[PDB]
Amino acid sequence: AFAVDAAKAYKDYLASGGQPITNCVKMLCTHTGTGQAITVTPEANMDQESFGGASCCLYCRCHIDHPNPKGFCDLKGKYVQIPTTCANDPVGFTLKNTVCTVCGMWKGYGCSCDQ
Amino acid sequence: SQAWQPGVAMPNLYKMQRMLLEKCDLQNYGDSATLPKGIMMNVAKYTQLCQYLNTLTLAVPYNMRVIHFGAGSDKGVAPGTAVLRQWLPTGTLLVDSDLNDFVSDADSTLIGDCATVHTANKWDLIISDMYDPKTKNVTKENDSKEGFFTYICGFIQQKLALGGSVAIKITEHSWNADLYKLMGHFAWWTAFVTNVNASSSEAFLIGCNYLGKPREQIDGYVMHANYIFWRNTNPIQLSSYSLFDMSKFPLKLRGTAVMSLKEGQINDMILSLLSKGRLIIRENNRVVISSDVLVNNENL
Ligand SMILES: C[S@@+](CC[C@H](N)C(=O)[O-])C[C@H]1O[C@@H](n2cnc3c(N)ncnc32)[C@H](O)[C@@H]1O
Ligand SMILES: Cn1c(=O)c2ncn([C@@H]3CN(C(=O)CCN)C[C@H]3O)c2n(C)c1=O
Ligand SMILES: [Cl-]
Ligand code: NA
Ligand code: NA
Ligand SMILES: [Zn+2]
Ligand SMILES: [Zn+2]
Repeated sequence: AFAVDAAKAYKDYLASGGQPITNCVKMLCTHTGTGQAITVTPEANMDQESFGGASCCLYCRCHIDHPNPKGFCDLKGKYVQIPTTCANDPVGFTLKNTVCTVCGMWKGYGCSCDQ
Repeated sequence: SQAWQPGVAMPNLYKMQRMLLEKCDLQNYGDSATLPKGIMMNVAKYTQLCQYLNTLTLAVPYNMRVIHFGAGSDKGVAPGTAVLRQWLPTGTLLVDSDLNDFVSDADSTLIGDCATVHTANKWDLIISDMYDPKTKNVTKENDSKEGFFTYICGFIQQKLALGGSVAIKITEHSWNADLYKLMGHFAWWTAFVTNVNASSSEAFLIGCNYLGKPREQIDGYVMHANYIFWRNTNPIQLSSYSLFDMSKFPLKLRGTAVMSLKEGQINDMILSLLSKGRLIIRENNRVVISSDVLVNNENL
């Protein structure tokens, strides 16, 4: 029944004022892309930065197993668009937020399916 | 005008000299480029390298196979691999490797000395940023280095598809004479210096379109001396200008043709096509790799 909870541990570390994980790999791009959350190539728009996915995944960066039962990673081998206002903590961002399964934007940072 | 390029390539006339090796003395040694906000040196470096490779006649087949040695950083991540994956067509098989553990966007990653790395298949593009900082010793003579350079020369001769290309990082002290000699086995070659790292004796030795046999005979001791002569007499202005224009960055998926072929079948018309970036010669089977593990029981 025991299972380390890294997601929760990082959330609590951040709350307590800890420094966010650094050395997330930021890409050069046009910043005129689709704005979708997770893509096969950088797609940042004017309000986002694009990052190499593995470097923004808590589980990849901490050398722990991924939540998925098959262990698959959502971010590894792809690019994750992070709002520029949040790009000081890409790992925090991808953990806390979720991607609309319909339009592919971040729920709350581009997804207008709810309007 | 070179400040708007991604970097500067060795001019052909310097390649044709017969200089003696001198110490490398760069005017702007210690200076650094101003990078865009939050961009790492190694992302910028690899971006300019790929920007320069976009100007060459690279073969870009469907189901391209690329391997990247020296891909880990002291950060535990793989900035260069991320640029390569952005540059290469979607779906390109990308394998990377380094001596120490790191997390990467490559499709498969092998940890260990490069000599432990084995692959069944041939590759269309080989990138190496392998480098040992201890080779830099200004108080001792600067001789051709072996180590991973010996592995790289073997890997190229045995596992690079005809028509494929390489880019291998060297410096004033990190270099190998046979690697330069092997540049003469490509249809064209150069030493390319990124504008962001122009204050360093680093360069990427690039071989464009592998032919499997010498097109020209190169003395590698002499050619490294020629390289240092060029660097010593041609200051390069640090510049990050090319990083701000990524509209044309992606490698064009040329759909280059792949053929299996045997040594007797490589005629001059084939060699013509290889030289123009129009043909890749290798099997198209499954890509399988492995790394040797040394087994030891230290108990007693
Ligand atoms: C200049 S750093 C690489 C930085 C990395 N390319 C990046 O994108 O940020 C040189 C790397 O080469 C590796 N290296 C040196 N000698 C090696 C060897 N014999 N086999 C495998 N890797 C080696 C080191 O572990 C080191 O990470
Ligand atoms: C790899 N590498 C270089 O490329 C380089 N280029 C210039 N320099 C310095 C400047 N120097 C002078 O001004 C000498 C006056 N007697 C000589 C060097 O100290 C360099 N150094 C130290 C280095 O290690
Ligand atoms: Cl020569
Ligand atoms: Na190629
Ligand atoms: Na050096
Ligand atoms: Zn992950
Ligand atoms: Zn939506």
